[PDB]
Amino acid sequence: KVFGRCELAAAMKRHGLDNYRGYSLGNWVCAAKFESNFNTQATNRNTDGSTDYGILQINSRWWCNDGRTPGSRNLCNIPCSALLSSDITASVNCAKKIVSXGNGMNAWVAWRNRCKGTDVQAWIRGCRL
Ligand SMILES: O=C1C(Br)=CC(=C(c2cc(Br)c(O)c(Br)c2)c2ccccc2S(=O)(=O)O)C=C1Br
Ligand SMILES: O=C1C(Br)=CC(=C(c2cc(Br)c(O)c(Br)c2)c2ccccc2S(=O)(=O)O)C=C1Br
Ligand SMILES: [Cl-]
Repeated sequence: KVFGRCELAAAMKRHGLDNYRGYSLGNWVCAAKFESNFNTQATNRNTDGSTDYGILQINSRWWCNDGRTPGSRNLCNIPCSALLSSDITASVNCAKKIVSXGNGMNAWVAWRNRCKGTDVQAWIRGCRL
């Protein structure tokens, strides 16, 4: 599923992400925009044999189990395929564990580069939340 901006903001709010770990809702929307372009089925392979899965591009070496990644730790205790669902619940629950570890939201390289240091509130502005 490809979400719209405010559509996703509302879904993330419903799952308690506003100010989770101190990160305002716009941070999470911005992260999804630049990690996956709001696409719940996004997948991207990496040189280390891992793959990043879903709306928040959750990695299969540390966080989810995809059965094919050397060194898998499965710290979210979730199969990676569940992170490709149209409903964001499993991805949000794993993201809450990631942000509590991957040194806050720096675990999301696209957020680090393309969101951090900008006025991320613009990502929720004008949404009926
Ligand atoms: O249940 C839904 C569904 Br279905 C779609 C959308 C939207 C939308 C708009 C475009 Br344009 C787009 O390309 C996509 Br995908 C979705 C949308 C609609 C009105 C205002 C803002 C948005 S937006 O801020 O969410 O974009 C909102 C909800 Br709620
Ligand atoms: O399937 C949809 C689609 Br598509 C759009 C919308 C909404 C919406 C629509 C427009 Br237009 C807009 O500019 C904005 Br912002 C939000 C909406 C979202 C959350 C709360 C209230 C509305 S409400 O405004 O519809 O009451 C709800 C459903 Br369900
Ligand atoms: Cl702006």
